[PDB]
Amino acid sequence: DIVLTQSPASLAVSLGQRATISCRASKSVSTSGYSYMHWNQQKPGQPPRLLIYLVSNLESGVPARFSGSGSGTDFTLNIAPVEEEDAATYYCQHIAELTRTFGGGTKLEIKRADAAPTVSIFPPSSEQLTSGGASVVCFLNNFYPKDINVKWKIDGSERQNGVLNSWTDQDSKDSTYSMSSTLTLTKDEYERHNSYTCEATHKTSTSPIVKSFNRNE
Amino acid sequence: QVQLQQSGPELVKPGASVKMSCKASGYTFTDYVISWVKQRTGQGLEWIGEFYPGTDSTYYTENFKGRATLTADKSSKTAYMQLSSLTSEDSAVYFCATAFDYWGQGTTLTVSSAATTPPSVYPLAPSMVTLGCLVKGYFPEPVTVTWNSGSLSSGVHTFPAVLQSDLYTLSSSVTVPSSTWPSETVTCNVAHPASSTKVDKKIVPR
Amino acid sequence: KLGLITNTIAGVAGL
Repeated sequence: DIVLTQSPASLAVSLGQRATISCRASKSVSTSGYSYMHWNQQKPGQPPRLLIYLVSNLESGVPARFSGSGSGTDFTLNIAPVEEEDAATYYCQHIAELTRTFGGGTKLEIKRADAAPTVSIFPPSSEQLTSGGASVVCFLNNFYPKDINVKWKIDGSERQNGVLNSWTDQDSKDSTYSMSSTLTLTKDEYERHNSYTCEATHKTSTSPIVKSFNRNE
Repeated sequence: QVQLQQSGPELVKPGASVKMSCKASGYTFTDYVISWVKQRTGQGLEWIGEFYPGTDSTYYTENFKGRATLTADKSSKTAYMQLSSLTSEDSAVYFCATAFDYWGQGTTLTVSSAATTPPSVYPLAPSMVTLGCLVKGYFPEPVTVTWNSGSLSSGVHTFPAVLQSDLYTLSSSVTVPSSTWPSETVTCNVAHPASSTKVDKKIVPR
Repeated sequence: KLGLITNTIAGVAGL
């Protein structure tokens, strides 16, 4: 198939700024006639909506704010300037060749000052232990930018088996990001160890934010 | 105006098949190709194929060449997509679109062998203070989590559910002034309408 | 046939 590569994978911008998204074709996307490069706009939970078709054509309803350019294999979506309702994920797509394919998408997000994650760890709840399982929860809240790493340690040594993770989209209030990490074990192997640690490394600090606890205390 | 009414959410088990629907409104059925795009939660968009009601002409991508079956009833201006021999990896949202011009809300398909399972709610007990609670081992989605019945809205953080052995599991955190706790009551409210279950869990110090 | 809306497609995929 023809590969449509779309950059950036994520575009931090400030309300008011202009925004240029890029889409590059694997081969010239001109049919005998027009060029079937299209830009779509999709928000969380909703279907995508058409903004631009045939490279530069504004779909009915979309404001002059949006603009399309490019030719052959190089295309550009231009948002001048950016609004609240513009914040979301943008896709390009080709229809000249076939099969018809889409770009990986671009995440349009708000720019803000960097923020330090608030790490919080929690031992298996009393209620869960008497049930049979044991989950240790590590909360990484309100940090920026979104990129971050999680590292579970048990009694010193690293644990990666049984660690699940879940992230949140950019907060609509303070534009920060957050994630959760749950280390799941059995009651038996859980009460077999003492030191339970999680290290959140972020660009903010060169020293990994470390929250730990002992079952002894 | 163009309008696409897609069948509701579908829950079926592996090895089976589904027939999703897409009812076209606002236009001459035979003017618009019907496109079928797949989007696996959090992932990108994948073109599956298309059914053109004008000549019943169809196209299948390699990955759905055997499984899928695109159809349409010009009588009720509705187009169907049938996917056969389903697997867990077929679990995604399936849009039908009037040739990429307009897209239906889509149909979330959940292929699984799991039976309705009520979640277990556990409290996460410990200048601000951060509390939370784990909602483990439920099926199917979704689940509801509020704090103080919704009174606490600023500072809350509900994380997407993960899938662990058929059963979904999510958590949720809330951060309140350490002065107002445990001085003041803080309780998370959990709801799983599928199993018709509801659980309130007051967060108390260790 | 004939009447076919070609905003984001060129034609049917079936050939």
